[PDB]
Parts: sequence; structure tokens; C-alpha cells
Amino acid sequence: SYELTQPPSVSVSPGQTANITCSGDKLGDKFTSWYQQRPGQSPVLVIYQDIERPSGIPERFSGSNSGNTATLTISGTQALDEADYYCQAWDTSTVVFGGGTRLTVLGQPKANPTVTLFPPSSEELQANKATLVCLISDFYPGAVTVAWKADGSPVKAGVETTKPSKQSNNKYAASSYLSLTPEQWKSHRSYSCQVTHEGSTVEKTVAPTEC
Amino acid sequence: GDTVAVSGKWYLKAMTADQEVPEKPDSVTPMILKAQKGGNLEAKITMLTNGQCQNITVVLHKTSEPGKYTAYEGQRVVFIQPSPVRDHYILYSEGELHGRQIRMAKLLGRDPEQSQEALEDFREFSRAKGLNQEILELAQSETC
Amino acid sequence: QVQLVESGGGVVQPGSSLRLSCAVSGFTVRSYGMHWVRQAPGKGLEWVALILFDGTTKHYADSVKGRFTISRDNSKDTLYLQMTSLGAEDTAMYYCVRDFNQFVKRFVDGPAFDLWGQGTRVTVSSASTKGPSVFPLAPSSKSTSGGTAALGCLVKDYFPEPVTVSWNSGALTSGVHTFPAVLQSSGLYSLSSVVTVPSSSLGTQTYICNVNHKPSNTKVDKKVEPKSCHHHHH
Ligand SMILES: *[C@@H]1O[C@H](CO)[C@@H](O)[C@H](O)[C@H]1NC(C)=O
Repeated sequence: SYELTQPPSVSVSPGQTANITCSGDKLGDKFTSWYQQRPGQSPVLVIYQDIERPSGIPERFSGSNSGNTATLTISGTQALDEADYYCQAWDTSTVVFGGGTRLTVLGQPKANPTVTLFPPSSEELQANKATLVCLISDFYPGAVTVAWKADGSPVKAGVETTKPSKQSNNKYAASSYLSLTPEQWKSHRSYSCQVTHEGSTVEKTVAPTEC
Repeated sequence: GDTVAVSGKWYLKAMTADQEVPEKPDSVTPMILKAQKGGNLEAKITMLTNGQCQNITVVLHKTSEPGKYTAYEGQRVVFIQPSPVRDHYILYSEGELHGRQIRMAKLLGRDPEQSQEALEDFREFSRAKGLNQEILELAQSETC
Repeated sequence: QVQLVESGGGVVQPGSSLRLSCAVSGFTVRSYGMHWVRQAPGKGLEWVALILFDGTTKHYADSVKGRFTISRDNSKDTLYLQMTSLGAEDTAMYYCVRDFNQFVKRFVDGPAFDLWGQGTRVTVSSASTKGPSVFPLAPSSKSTSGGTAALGCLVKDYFPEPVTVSWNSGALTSGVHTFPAVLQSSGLYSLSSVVTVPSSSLGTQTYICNVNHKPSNTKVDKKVEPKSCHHHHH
């Protein structure tokens, strides 16, 4: 129902002011809360009633809410500010979280992902299964969105995506796997794996082009 | 500021009026007040009259005066104000109610148990505000 | 202390039932609107259910309607979540939280969750020790003409961890990337291992992946051969 919309990621250099937005229909008519979540740990409340701050939370954190947009502003961003941020509001009998935003505070040169899409193998196909394999390598920041398409329209059915992990190069890797029925693989003209990193898209596509 | 101060759970403990007591209820539930964005108060109460549970919901629209609110499409002014007694408030109200002008007052507390101290203060205020001076206390249950 | 502690997670079979507990310290549990919030690995927060301080008012996510009821025992300072008919979509970390803006002495139309427990993990899978299925990811016929080329092994539907993957009985290590496993909604793991090799060798050098799965005593050595097919033109 009521949807709160967050850019998936944001990155800034230490000292830079980070902005983080959350959109929803007439969101300015509600009270928005914000939560911070560092890896392996419980969310922490950083803003409530749009602008108010619990004690324990530094002044560099502040909030506003106008029209359809609530904004979390982090001035003079610190390294430890690196976390996932979530907006929340109350609609009707429902509490709603936005999808979250990975703020990275840059500690590395940025590195674009290389993307490798393998089609299903004949041996897999002979066993009546079908996996498209999409390998994402050597990227920083370590935050990626993956969208699988079929002929050009989206597909959320049989998708499994790992969480970014750190490699030796201190750069990140993820995997995504699209499980489909040999029938669907034959039926469509092409499948695409679409990775998006720092607001830019790499898309490899694949078709049944085997003898 | 004060909309958040009077937000939460209250017991409606005493009521009086300048006119007569119409379907004046057997038992009331706790009165819940929710502070809404922009400064309005959503008051909800259930009451038992003649075997029926009437749920009541009144929005208190904020004016520019501290403690002054409108309801019932601006026909009824409601004045909110603390008791001298800890954990008590008084709601004074005038304007039309349901066809007839009925100047009214209400006594709120955080705790159900009647304070003879709060009730005096109520009796003072009410009489000064003009009243039948017939302080009516109210029976209390948690559900209806 | 002023804290929330959850317990009662663990691994269950699809369709089954589980009760989660939330031991409060530092306040009275019936004075506050209390909620459950979950998050599946690598995903965002999903609100599940709520009970107001009135103890009677209850709201759930369209996702769990029917299947779940929330409750509390003030005398044990414990909030409860009863979960039925569990499906894989219910796998997650589960948190109790306190809405400090829903309080007998402060009620604002703006939920704000100051308290959070550390979480209790719930896993709904029938997964049991299973050996992997190993499939060659053969190099593209376009990357076969020149440059380097990418080939691999897809190691699929195994349980549990770990899986070892080497190439050519360990003799080939350059340009090797064995990607971390994925853990599917099925509760099984699949991993892929990829090598970048010169296309010139494709014809001469044969590429075998060495997959070991100690838990299932399964070891597979998969030849990954280039398949050659001229298809679409214009
Ligand atoms: C973030 O928000 C402020 C306040 O509206 C805006 O003026 C500023 O441009 C933003 N900061 C940057 C540079 O991202």
C-alpha cells in the first residue's frame, strides 16, 4: 500500500554533508522517524517527529519534512556514520519502512563493477533446471542493486542475490542467480542482468544462442 | 508543547453543566488523546448508555490561543487547563452541543481513583464559571 | 537496565509454528505500544505487528494477517509473537521494539522506536545435508576469438557449508575468483567459481574444476569445454 521511497545508496567523502531522501504521497502531513543500522547490529533511532533528536545522537544529524519529501541531513560526515538508514511513517493501521539507503563514507577510490553473465548449461537443461549466473566483481563502494529482465520487462520470481563481500583487493563482489523453467528460457528472446552502482548501470544480456 | 503534554490516557472523573444531563452515561472507558501533527488533539472515549457502547471521537482543532481549541465544525470552543492537583486537568467548553447551547466542564485525571482535592477545585472552577453546581462523578471500566 | 531481549528463534520446517518472546527490563510493558519488526538477510526493515498500550488494539502486516498474533504478559514483562503456517518468506531476524510515542502519558501520531532488542533469528527451511550439482559455465563463443575468456563451475543446491573449489587439481590459480555462496529462500547454498584464461588455449588447455563437499563426501571434477555455435547474424 503506502510506499516510502529511498535511493538505495549514497556516498560521500569524510567531511562532506550527506543528504538522504524518502518520498511518499503527502509525506509532509505525517511524522517521519529515521533509523541508523550499522552492520551486524540493531537499528538506532536518530530522528523522530521529522526534526527531533533523541539524546545520545549528535547535532550533525538533522531532519526535515515537506510535501512528499523527508530528508535526513548529515553534516560533516564521520567514518562511523557509514551505515544503512531507514525512514518510517504511519499510514493507516500500518507502519511503513522505506527500503533503506547505504551511506558509504569513502575510504577507497571508487571502482566500477565488471559483470559476467553465464546462460544455463546444457547439462543443467537436461536435468530440467535453469540458472542464469551473474557475477559482479571489483567494485567500491560495496553496494549494488540487481534487476533481472525478460525480453525487456522486469522479473522478481526466482532471484537470489548475495550481499556484497570484501575480496583481497579490498574491493567488493556479489552474485545473483535467476532460476527459471527451461520452457521460459526457450520462450523468451533474451534475458538481462542489470547491476547499478553509484547511479550508473551495467547490463549484460543473454539469449538461447546455443546450437 | 501542551498538546503533547496532555496526550495519553485520562480518566473522565467528573462532569457538570449549566443545563440538563441528556443520556448521561452509566460507565465510561478511559479517555485517549492523540497529539496529531500540526497541533490537533484526537479524543476517543467509549460510554455505556442503556446497554449500548457508543464510541466517541472528537477532533480538537488548535486555535492561536494556548489551551483554546474548536470542535464540531467550530460551533464548540473547548478550553484545556491543568488542575492545581497533580495529574489532573479541567476541560471547559461552551457553544452548541446537539441542538442546544450547553456550557459544560469535565475533570480528567491519570488515575481512576477520585481525589476529593481535585473535586473541590473542580467545584470551585465550575461554580465560578456558572453551573448547576451538581458535580456528577462517573463510574469507570477498562473495556465496555 | 532499560532493554528488550528476544528469544525463541531457531530452525523450523515449512508450515510449522513458533512463538517468539521479548523480555522487557526498565519499564512496564502494558504502558507502551509495542511492535515486532523483521529483516531478512541482506534486506530492509519490515514491520510485522503492533499492540497499543490498551492491550486490545492490534495491527499486522497484510503479509502475516491470520498467521500471526501479538500479545503480552504484563506479569512476566514479556511480549509474545505467535507465528503459524510459516513459509520461507518468514525467514529473518525478528526484533521487538518500543514506540515511546505511544505511552499512557504521551501519545503522538508518529511512531518512534527508541528501544530495540538484539534480535532472534528465524529460519524456515526443510534443508538437510545435500551434495552439490556441478555444471560447467562454458566460455562465450564471441570471447573465444581472442583476448582472454571467462569460464567457470556453477556449484548448485548444496548443504551445508563448506565447499572447496580449485582448478586443475590446484595447478591453475591466476585469474581465479571463487565467489561467496548464496543462501537461497530454499535454505540451500549455490556458489560459482570463474577463471579468466587466454582464448588461444581454449582449444589446447583443458579446464577442470575440483569441487569438494566434505559434509556429503561428494567430490566432482568437471571438465569445462568451449561449445562452438554460429547463430544470429544481422
Ligand atoms: C543537502 O541539503 C541542503 C539543505 O537543503 C542543501 O542545501 C545542500 O545542497 C545539500 N548538500 C549537498 C551539497 O549535497
